[PDB]
Amino acid sequence: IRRYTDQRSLDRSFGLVGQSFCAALHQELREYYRLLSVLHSQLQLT
Amino acid sequence: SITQLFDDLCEALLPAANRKRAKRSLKKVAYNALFTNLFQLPARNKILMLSFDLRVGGLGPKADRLEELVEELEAVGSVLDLLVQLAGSGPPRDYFLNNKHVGRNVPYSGYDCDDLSVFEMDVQSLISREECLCHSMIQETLQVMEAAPGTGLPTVGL
Amino acid sequence: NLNAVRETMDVLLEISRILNTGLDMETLSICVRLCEQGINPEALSSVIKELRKATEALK
Amino acid sequence: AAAAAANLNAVRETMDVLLEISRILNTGLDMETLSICVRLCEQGINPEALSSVIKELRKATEALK
Amino acid sequence: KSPNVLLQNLCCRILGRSEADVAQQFQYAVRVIGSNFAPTVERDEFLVAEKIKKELIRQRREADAALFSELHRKLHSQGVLKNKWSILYLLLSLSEDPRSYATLFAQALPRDAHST
Amino acid sequence: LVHRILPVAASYSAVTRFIEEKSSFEYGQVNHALAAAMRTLVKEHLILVSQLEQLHRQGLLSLQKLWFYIQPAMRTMDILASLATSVDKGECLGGSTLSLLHDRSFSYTGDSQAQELCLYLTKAASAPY
Repeated sequence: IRRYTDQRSLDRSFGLVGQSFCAALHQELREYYRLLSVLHSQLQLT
Repeated sequence: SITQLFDDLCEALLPAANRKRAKRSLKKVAYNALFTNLFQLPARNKILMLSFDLRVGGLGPKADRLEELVEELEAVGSVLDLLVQLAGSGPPRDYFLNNKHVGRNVPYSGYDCDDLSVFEMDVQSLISREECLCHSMIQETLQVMEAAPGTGLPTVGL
Repeated sequence: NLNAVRETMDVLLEISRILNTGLDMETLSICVRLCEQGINPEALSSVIKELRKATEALK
Repeated sequence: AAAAAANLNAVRETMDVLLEISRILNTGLDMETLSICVRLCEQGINPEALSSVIKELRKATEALK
Repeated sequence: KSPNVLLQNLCCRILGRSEADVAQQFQYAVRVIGSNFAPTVERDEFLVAEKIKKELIRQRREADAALFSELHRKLHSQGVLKNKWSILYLLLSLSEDPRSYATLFAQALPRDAHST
Repeated sequence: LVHRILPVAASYSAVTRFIEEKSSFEYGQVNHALAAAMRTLVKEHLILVSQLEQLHRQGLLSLQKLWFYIQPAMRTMDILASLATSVDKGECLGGSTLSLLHDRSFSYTGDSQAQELCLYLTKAASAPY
């Protein structure tokens, strides 16, 4: 998921609906980081 | 008359096993306590405070059901006033809540993962019972295997 | 009419079950007919709690 | 005793400070309602929850007037 | 008192009417205060202090914005309130202008990234 | 992981150098008005790191929490540094940087985080003209 976001956010001709598609790949990365935060807090056990 | 129905109330809280003459004497303690009060805000707000006491302890739809059931009870009025006084005077999952792989037009909220932690308590409660069983079988036998002889037998004690 | 006053008493039973009283079906029927006479329920709260305690002294 | 009135003084001061705060932002509440609000905030409560309630309850008294 | 009777006292403060009359609104209040009752997000009084400053800048009044600082100091000098964050958040929310938006302005941490 | 977090500080320094240099009267009143509105966001950047200081003092913060916390403001400063570079490279002042902002306002629409940001900046800079 992240290689495509790394390409499209550095592609300067991707439209404004492809750059809205890539913003639907931003929301689910920020939510991923929220999940990972919940995980890390519960490590301070396997 | 009504004096017989107080003795019927005296018969209900007595389980079946003198023992019909203990009843007529407990009937007196029932009468001595009936006249202690006689010597010395509507109904529905009292429902709201207990619905509140539920909702602070989580479990929201259960308050939502108690209010719906007293709503058709408000559609006999003197007995709910007794029911609000007795609270704790007695003895001291479905896959359509926290699942989005099913439903028909199921909504979206993303992950919560703060009821997934109370889904580990959903297993800890099962483990706390099946450890209480292994606590209640080794004790009931150590209380009999340890004594002098003749404590588990009434016939040795004669 | 006896079907309607039955279903309302059945609804009366469950909300006293989840509030965890000691009253069962027959004690609730007794208490409802005693309240219908005009007996103060604030005293019935005392006589049931004393009777359940004095019952345990017999067992 | 005396210290049990000295702490009553030490909160009697603070109830004036929150009153000055409340008046310079100008709530439509007065001191007595405010006492209910400070009693609520001692046990711990969300202002996002409570303030919404106040915004609803004010839209119930000019609906019966 | 307990909170459950205290919400009724609030229902009797703002409405003049009796509590046996208005019980639908008390029922609507008990749902929203219940089940979202206690703090569950991180409290910070300094951001609320700067937002009381931003409200008083929104009136363009700089004198009471400097008066608020010594009042905010005095709240900590006495220290007899359990939640300093709550009452300032509350009073900030209930402001009235005699005579914007908050999707560019960043709030507190929710403790949904942190374990409860 | 630290290397991933490093670009936002460059995208801070570029902004504050702009706010210093192009508030001068040689750069025109609309650049003055624009720099006065980007000044607010620098303050809003100070807002976050204060609360994070308070949390780190309380014996609790990790890099993974931090990385998540700085994400909504990570996009903003990116937009700011890109816009300031674009105004610098053409030496846009006066009505040229109301042409640029009129274009940029249609340019960012998606995610609606930056749409509010650019809309506020173009409404703020357009008063003297």
